[PDB]
Amino acid sequence: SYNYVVTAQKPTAVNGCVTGHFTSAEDLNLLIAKNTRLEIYVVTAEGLRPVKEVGMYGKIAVMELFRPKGESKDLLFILTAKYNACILEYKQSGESIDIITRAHGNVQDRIGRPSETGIIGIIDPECRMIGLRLYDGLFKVIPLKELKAFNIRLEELHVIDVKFLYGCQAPTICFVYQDPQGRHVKTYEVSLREKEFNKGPWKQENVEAEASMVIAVPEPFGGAIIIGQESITYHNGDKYLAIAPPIIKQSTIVCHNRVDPNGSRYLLGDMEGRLFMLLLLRVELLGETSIAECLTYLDNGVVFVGSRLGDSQLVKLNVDSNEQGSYVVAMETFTNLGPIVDMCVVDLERQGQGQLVTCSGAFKEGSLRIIRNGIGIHEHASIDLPGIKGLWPLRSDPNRETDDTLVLSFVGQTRVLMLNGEEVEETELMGFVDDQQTFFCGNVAHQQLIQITSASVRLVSQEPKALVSEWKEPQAKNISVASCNSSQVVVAVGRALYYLQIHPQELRQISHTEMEHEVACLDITPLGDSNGLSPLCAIGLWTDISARILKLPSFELLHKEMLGGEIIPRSILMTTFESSHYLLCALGDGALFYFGLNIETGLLSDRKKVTLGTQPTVLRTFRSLSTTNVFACSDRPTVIYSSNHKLVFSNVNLKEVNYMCPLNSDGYPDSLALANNSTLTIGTIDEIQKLHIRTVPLYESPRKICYQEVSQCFGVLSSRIEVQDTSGGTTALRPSASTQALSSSVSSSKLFEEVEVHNLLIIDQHTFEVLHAHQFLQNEYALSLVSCKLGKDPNTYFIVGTAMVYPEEAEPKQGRIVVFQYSDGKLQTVAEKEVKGAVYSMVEFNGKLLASINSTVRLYEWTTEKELRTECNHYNNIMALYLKTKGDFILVGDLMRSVLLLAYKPMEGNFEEIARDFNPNWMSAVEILDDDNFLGAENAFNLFVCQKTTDEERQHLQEVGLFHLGEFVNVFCHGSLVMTPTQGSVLFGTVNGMIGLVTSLSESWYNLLLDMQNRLNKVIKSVGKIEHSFWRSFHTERKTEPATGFIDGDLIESFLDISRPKMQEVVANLQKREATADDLIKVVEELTRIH
Amino acid sequence: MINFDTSLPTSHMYLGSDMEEFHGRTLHDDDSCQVIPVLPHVMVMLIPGQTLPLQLFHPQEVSMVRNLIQKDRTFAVLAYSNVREREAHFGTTAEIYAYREEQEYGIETVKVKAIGRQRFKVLEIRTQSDGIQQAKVQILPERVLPSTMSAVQLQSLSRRHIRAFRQWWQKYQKRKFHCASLTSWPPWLYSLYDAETLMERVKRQLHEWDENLKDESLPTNPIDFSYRVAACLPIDDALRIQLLKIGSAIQRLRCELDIMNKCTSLCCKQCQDTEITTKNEIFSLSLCGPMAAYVNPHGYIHETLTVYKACNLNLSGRPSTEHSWFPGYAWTIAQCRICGNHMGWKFTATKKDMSPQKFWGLTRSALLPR
Ligand SMILES: Nc1cccc2c1C(=O)N([C@H]1CCC(=O)NC1=O)C2=O
Ligand SMILES: [Zn+2]
Repeated sequence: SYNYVVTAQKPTAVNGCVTGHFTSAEDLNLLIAKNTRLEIYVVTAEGLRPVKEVGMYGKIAVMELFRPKGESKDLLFILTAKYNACILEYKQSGESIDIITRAHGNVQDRIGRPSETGIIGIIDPECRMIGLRLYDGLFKVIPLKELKAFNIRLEELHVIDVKFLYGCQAPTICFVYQDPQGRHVKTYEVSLREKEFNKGPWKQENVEAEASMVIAVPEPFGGAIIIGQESITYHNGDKYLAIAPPIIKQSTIVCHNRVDPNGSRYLLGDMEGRLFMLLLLRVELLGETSIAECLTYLDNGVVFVGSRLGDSQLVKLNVDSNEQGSYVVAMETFTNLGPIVDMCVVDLERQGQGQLVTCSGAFKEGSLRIIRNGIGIHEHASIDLPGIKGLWPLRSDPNRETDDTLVLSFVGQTRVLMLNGEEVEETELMGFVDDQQTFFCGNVAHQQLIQITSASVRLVSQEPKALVSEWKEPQAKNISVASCNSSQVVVAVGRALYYLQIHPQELRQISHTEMEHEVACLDITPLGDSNGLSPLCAIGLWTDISARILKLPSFELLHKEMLGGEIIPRSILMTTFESSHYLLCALGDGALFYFGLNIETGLLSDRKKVTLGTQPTVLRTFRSLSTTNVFACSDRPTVIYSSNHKLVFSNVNLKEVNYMCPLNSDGYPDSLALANNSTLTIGTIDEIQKLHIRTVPLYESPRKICYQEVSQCFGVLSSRIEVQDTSGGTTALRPSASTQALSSSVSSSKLFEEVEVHNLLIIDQHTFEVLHAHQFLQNEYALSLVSCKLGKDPNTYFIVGTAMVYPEEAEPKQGRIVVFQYSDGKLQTVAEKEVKGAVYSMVEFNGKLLASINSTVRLYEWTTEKELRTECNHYNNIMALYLKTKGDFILVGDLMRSVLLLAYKPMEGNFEEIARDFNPNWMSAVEILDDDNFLGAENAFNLFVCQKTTDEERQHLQEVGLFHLGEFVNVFCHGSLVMTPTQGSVLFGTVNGMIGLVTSLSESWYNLLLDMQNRLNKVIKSVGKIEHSFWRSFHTERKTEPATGFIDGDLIESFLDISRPKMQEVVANLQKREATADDLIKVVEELTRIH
Repeated sequence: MINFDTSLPTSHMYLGSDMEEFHGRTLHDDDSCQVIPVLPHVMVMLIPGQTLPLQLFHPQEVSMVRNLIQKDRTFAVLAYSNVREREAHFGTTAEIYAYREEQEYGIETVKVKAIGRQRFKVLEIRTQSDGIQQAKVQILPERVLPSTMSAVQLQSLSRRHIRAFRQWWQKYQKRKFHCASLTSWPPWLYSLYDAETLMERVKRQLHEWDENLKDESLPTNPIDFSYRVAACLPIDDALRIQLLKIGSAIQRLRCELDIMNKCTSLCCKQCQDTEITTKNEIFSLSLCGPMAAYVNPHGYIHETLTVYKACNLNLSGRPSTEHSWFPGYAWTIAQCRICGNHMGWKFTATKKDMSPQKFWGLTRSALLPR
């Protein structure tokens, strides 16, 4: 087996964030770490300015800015989880932006135990060094080219937190540490000139038993602020100030930030999303935010809440409290899918069009996320007008800036609609003809309007509406093709072309030409800083099938591209994306050619072909969020946009669009008028991006998810934290999904401070409303969930596997398997089977129920009497956490990678142990790929693939795939978000909100791409200069082995992004059979279509 | 309460004091291949960290070890799958730590004290003309895994360090495994794989056996801890090999807890249904646990389990103090009442003031936890 792995969605969760002056010493910057990604911004004061996004060959652990003495801007230090260290400088020269490495090296030690409190990366205030706490009993020092490092024997093994002390003659580090006596704060002076530690400026003062963080406070204060569970204490030798506020007792303070540069105010954040102000000691609760991983104070009053459990935020710290009393007000919300704890692919809306519903976030940030490929439209009006052949917006009032008129074209007719606010009405625009089909009309030069029909070119004045000019072909012939801007008109009469200028009360005929063949399409869009006057005319011709760039007024040929074929070009368009000029040309077969266009020479370069639909594509230009795009109307409506000076094509979620135009009226602002075969719809376009994310906040923890088609609803296992009230039970913390159910129910017992309450939610696949919530038993922990049909029975049942969890018990002694029927908007309990353990996993096994009970694996038969009956059992000696199946072939998994394969013998009515493998490593997920292979997630963010004459050979599984992903996979799922080169499709959901895709490749296709990877890596410049081979190397604390049987799709996809001479370099002598760059463009393009 | 010195058995005083002590440690690289000698008359399974006492008198064995002292000091102890057809696929290396040569009765004799070091995978057993065998072996590495939460937590929550202490353990679970909410498994599931947790669960049983136990005597490291506990569980040979195969201290502790919980009655291996003692009668009279390996005057190693009460036993002959493994106690031969199988011995105090006044030394080869 040979597999291909690619990122469908980048990590969303925020790992860290900083503020400084990285770009220029003027611009205030916000650097956000999204694991393998680094987003760089400027504080707009009126928003957030997105400057650059750089990917990396490592997981960011440390990220801290610094300015050592004289510097034009800031230097950034980054340390990866694989101990890759680098200093990065920003470099900008026009539209070309590049992150530059200043120093780099691997700081990892040959020996040592990686510390329990994680990697700690501190920096001296004077920029004299880098302090790293990666291993217990050592303090690594990097004095800030090859990042030369050295260790110091740090006596106190268990360091909680550490910071570099401000205002010190000799650099000092203050650290909270624990020993058998207690937990104490200590100081040490780090000497570079002696390469050792010497006694700190002050005594080892005893701190809180649960002291968690050291906050180095700047001058004139100095010293440190130790934070604990109940207390906040300050130390400066002989200076002490111990405070114990009750307001911070509920939750532990997890993060902080400096508000005043002197150190008078600090932001504090707990695990429950409460925001505090530590004033200089006094603490005041500001308000509620998302559960902050990191906090950042920027500009005046605005705060960045970097959340890993929920959507990240921009919030305002007001001086005056609102009616509720909150000094915190939310401005902007940033979608975070992480953590994806479970997911499923469901054909909601259209069949073939797969959607991904995830169990995202945790606690109050718990949500459902629906991820669908393609941009959507928000319908505000819908009108029955079949057979629209054209759409144009008009401003019938020159004094108004908004479109108040919509002009429609039909077979041989023209209808005019007026927009009186939200009211669309049929009218007749004076001067315009209704008995002729329109090819163009719009607002033109000198407060006039134009209408180009099959018969003439009509020029109408706006005050009053009347015909001021009219142009016709001299032999009264019909206009075949027409193009018009604000000052110019170019019309075709078969082979003839005519160039007109729009003057006051005059349509002036400037020039004319005869073409080699019949004219098919025309475009005279003015590009660049051309004040509504285009010196270029784009033209598509019949028979020769050519795209030609002509000069105005001469009609001189500048360029002639031979598109090739028997299919005539239907639509032609000149456009500008990210200041780069392009020529788009659509053929009658739905194929689209797109070239870059030189405005001066007329040269069409970088020919690229894309298959959009089956029908001829119509290209219309529209504006969205102050950015120019192109709507490609066909049976697969598409938006053509620019991302990193490369054209992107995202699908529209509409069956088909024939024609469209942008409408900006008083009633429909910044809208899109779309037309298909039967109706006209006015609406608003979504975010112009590849995927769309619908958020269904639950305000509790979603754990598991499955889908029942026969019920048109999803089954969701969820849990809510409740506190022990001064009554015989518990009370909620806030309203959540399980509390606010349409219809509620609870489990009836038949089996013998903060509590977790478990529920089975029922959610409608359209509205996403909690139709029903079934609360489980007290102390009953719901683990597994499956929506299937069992035995001879034709009813689909929602089945749940539970465990009775008690603090005294370590391994659940009890559990249930509960069969539910969802009828009449209420769950009816069909069967309740009590088992002697935890039901970690359940799977529908060929009309039977396969379910794990602790170590044992059970097969249940569903009788006519409607109750599960024990068939056969397999006692494993290994916990049956993972239970996956395909036919009579069963996979059994342990959290320690102990896999064993079972087979159900039908005639024997027993289980047979095919093969086993026991190689301890933490395993987070597993999925069967095919008959002989299976995929899994292994410790240190890796992926693996195990495969299947002698018995001591056949009874043993072999590890064929090893790959360092850089992500923690919680779920694998068979499905696709897309409507052959590769075999199969498995999607995966991670902790960081990253979604990925795994597909199989052929032996030679794998070798082709592997060879290509080695060649790409010689061309591609790596951020921080990390070797890709090293990054992808299967890594553990023990061994680091190169990646095997896996292709980095993300690396393969960057071939389409490298320079064209660099593509030539990569493909040169690549291959035995030879490979053209054109062959490799098609192969790589084909692979981008899987996601 | 017990007044016997629990340290006394571990020193093997019967072997005699005044032994040449060796300090220097030899350790082979992981997965590395080695050719180690095998002592022909050793038939016991040795767990790493376990003390193996020997009394060698066969000339070929005496010369073997005498030469072994001049170098490596390590030999191979084979974990026989079938002791009759002398088949072994696994084993443990034994390093001599105490050594003494004597000459008596026309023979040259040597008494050694070795310790288990490294488990291995048998690749080929070659035999020498003198009788003693060599073994081409592959050193099996000890697999150490990080915290279950180590990978998932690369965040702010990192710096949350680990009667009435019952609530500490609950606060510990809630805290250490808080990040389980980012994963697809509960904190109570991660506990089932936590070394500290699994160890405190074992330490619970160890304190039921040694009522006078001080935690300082126990190893802190789960690697040394899983092995110490492995060596004092009175289990059958098939189950013992299964335990020796285990690479992880976690998989080992989990195994030991399962054995400990399912263990109830200890019967006579021969008649199988005759109950001799129960889990409740086991107690640690030695620091190395309730069960330990000792040598008789003829070099035969008996792994003996200390229990207070035994049931279907018949004694024969009068007590003796000759070569006693528990100084201050006399032994008398004990056999199964039903079949006559030699089950071990009854130990009785030689002084009126001693506590326990009597106990039972049962050999594990005679027992069956059935
Ligand atoms: N003197 C002999 C002679 C033959 C067999 C044994 C002994 C002997 O002393 N032990 C045990 C009895 C119990 C003991 O404490 N130490 C031993 O060596 C034997 O199996
Ligand atoms: Zn018997």
